[PDB]
Amino acid sequence: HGRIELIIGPMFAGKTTELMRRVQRHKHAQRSCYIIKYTGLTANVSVSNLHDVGDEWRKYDVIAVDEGQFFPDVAAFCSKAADSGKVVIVSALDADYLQEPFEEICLLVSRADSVVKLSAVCMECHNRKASFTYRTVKSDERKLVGGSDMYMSVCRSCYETKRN
Amino acid sequence: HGRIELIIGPMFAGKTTELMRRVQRHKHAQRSCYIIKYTGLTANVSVSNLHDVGDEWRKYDVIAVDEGQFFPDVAAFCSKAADSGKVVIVSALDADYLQEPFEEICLLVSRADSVVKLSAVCMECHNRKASFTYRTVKSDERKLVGGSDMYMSVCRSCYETKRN
Amino acid sequence: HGRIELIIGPMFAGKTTELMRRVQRHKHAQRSCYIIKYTGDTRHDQRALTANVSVSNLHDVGDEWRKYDVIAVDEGQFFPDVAAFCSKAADSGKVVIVSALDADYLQEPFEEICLLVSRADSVVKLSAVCMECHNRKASFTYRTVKSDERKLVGGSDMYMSVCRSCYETKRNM
Amino acid sequence: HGRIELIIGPMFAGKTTELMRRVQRHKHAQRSCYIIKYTGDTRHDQRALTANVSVSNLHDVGDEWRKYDVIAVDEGQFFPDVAAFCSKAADSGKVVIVSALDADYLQEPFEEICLLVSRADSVVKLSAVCMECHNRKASFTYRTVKSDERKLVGGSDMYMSVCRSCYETKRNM
Ligand SMILES: Cc1cn([C@H]2C[C@H](O)[C@@H](CO)O2)c(=O)[nH]c1=O
Ligand SMILES: Cc1cn([C@H]2C[C@H](O)[C@@H](CO)O2)c(=O)[nH]c1=O
Ligand SMILES: Cc1cn([C@H]2C[C@H](O)[C@@H](CO)O2)c(=O)[nH]c1=O
Ligand SMILES: Cc1cn([C@H]2C[C@H](O)[C@@H](CO)O2)c(=O)[nH]c1=O
Ligand SMILES: [Zn+2]
Ligand SMILES: [Zn+2]
Ligand SMILES: [Zn+2]
Ligand SMILES: [Zn+2]
Repeated sequence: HGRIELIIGPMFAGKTTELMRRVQRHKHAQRSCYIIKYTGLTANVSVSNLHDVGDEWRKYDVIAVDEGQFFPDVAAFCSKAADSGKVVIVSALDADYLQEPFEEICLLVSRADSVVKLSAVCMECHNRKASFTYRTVKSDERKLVGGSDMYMSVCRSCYETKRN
Repeated sequence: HGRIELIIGPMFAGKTTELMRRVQRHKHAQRSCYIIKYTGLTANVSVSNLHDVGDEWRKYDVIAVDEGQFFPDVAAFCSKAADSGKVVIVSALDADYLQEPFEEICLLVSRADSVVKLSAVCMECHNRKASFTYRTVKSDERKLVGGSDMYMSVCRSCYETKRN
Repeated sequence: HGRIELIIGPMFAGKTTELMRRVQRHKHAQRSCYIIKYTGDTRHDQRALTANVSVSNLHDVGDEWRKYDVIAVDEGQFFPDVAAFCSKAADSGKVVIVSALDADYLQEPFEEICLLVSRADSVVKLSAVCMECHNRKASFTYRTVKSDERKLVGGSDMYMSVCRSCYETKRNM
Repeated sequence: HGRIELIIGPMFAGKTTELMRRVQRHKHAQRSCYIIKYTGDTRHDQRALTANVSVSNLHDVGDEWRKYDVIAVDEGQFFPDVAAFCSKAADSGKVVIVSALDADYLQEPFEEICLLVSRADSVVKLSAVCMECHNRKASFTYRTVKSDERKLVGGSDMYMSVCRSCYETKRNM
């Protein structure tokens, strides 16, 4: 019946591209896919609690959740949908800019049938796989929406070096 | 220094999306990428022999070749470029519609640092991973350019069943 | 230089075998490899093919780990300080390879292995085959004896790996 | 129902260990597993943990394979009829798992394993660690003794796995 697939890794690793790659595969076989985006055959939605999707997700074979770390109830949602027979596919950061985990994505790891962690390329040294996201601006808000001028994906030693 | 990464699998598996996912990762780290398409920071090209790229590829860190099975000299090209220090990334069909291999992509398998085979979803039964491409029109031309109205990706047993 | 590779999944998924596969690769290239096992864990021991030690926490290895290129930690969920140990060692240039359960018998995470996920360069989650229905990939471990101790050391005499629906079916009974 | 899983890569990459990891998973779910080895291949034998046989070609197994859920073929490149055997068995509903070299010591493909790639549901290529430089992933096998026999049975006494540039450097010498 149902399942949970989780795609994790730092920023700039292509997690969302991989999520969509997987959604597209299902669409070619005539499966209905519902894509849930965050904001503070097919159907799309931008939302801020998974509670706000209501029961719309039940009309679909495949449910995809992007930026899963922004949703506070994501693990319970995914479990409920997978228990109802859906293929659920989630892309999320596993770690925040302090290399500390998103507790809800932890729960997903433990509930997932598959977990892939993608890597990026180090934006500091340009020579190594990157597994970490470095926040290049001062802020102690955990959630801070932004791109390459506020964050960069780095290798282990560039992360240490830049922590000075 | 250099390497060869190969992405194989049947049609509708998202091989090209995965190739581009990888190219994008490199671009975020300021690496130059040259993309070579078939037709009968960045640069694109449509060509029919890899001979026709000349030595343009030497100006790039990363070389990507799409639809590799259409190029008759692809293995030697990839080896030459990887021996010169390039990251080479190739997407190709491993098997033709008769489940017979493309001999040049065989050579690549043996020369590659990494080989991933993606799956599609079965377009006949809609219930299983698909690893094969079934040609739905009569033709005994090996090369026959087309989409879902001429081909479908199928699972092992749907391929047998449809072979009647 | 250094890195953390994590292998997770339920019981019966071959996590230790994958660990030892990776160690052997390094050994062919003449790299020094140290395997750290948990002293309480009782289960051919492939882990006797290089330098190794049995401890109850990682503090008791002392600084012996510094003498190696590669450090492998088996049954990582048993060690209370595993994340920090791994990070210290990977910061000193070691290739650190850890096998661990990500989830306990209640599908609740081991918090220390959660930290490792976030610190790891590589994370693979292996599957088992459902030992109840025999027809599906299994991602969960089901405890088949009555005990509410979170830690309870054992094998197929006390646990089985199951698919998502077999885990539900068996919990309701 | 049936499938073909292929594990390729150079020597010292742990292909047989991965094969036996997969067999063990199936065994925990009580599935019948048969391991077919090559009679000429001399190299703890994990492959003695289920039903097994040593043959020179696959024809000599006869129909014994039909009694199993899972068939594993080790050193597939030695068998002249391996592709057809695998396809026959996978068409009868078996999970067939093959480990093999994809490339010989000259980086030239084993044609029969090429056919398997095209017939396989899953293909993984494992790497080794470069046994010359000790600093890079290795995807090639280098023969360290003089012999132009394509088939020459041996281990680290006759071969080493190497990265792309170490293979060039050593060929020029
Ligand atoms: C690493 C990190 C990223 N982000 C954001 C930046 C982007 O908008 C988004 C990454 O997709 O999440 C945070 O909010 N906090 C963090 O700690
Ligand atoms: C399976 C198969 C696909 N193709 C084509 C169809 C598409 O144009 C392309 C797949 O990208 O290759 C062939 O030319 N021959 C074949 O046997
Ligand atoms: C799933 C699970 C296993 N175990 C034990 C059984 C084994 O000895 C070890 C896993 O190999 O962990 C626990 O102690 N708690 C649990 O929740
Ligand atoms: C690379 C290579 C290995 N071998 C042998 C050595 C081993 O006995 C077996 C690989 O495990 O294959 C060959 O016979 N020819 C070759 O080209
Ligand atoms: Zn770096
Ligand atoms: Zn089908
Ligand atoms: Zn089950
Ligand atoms: Zn080397």
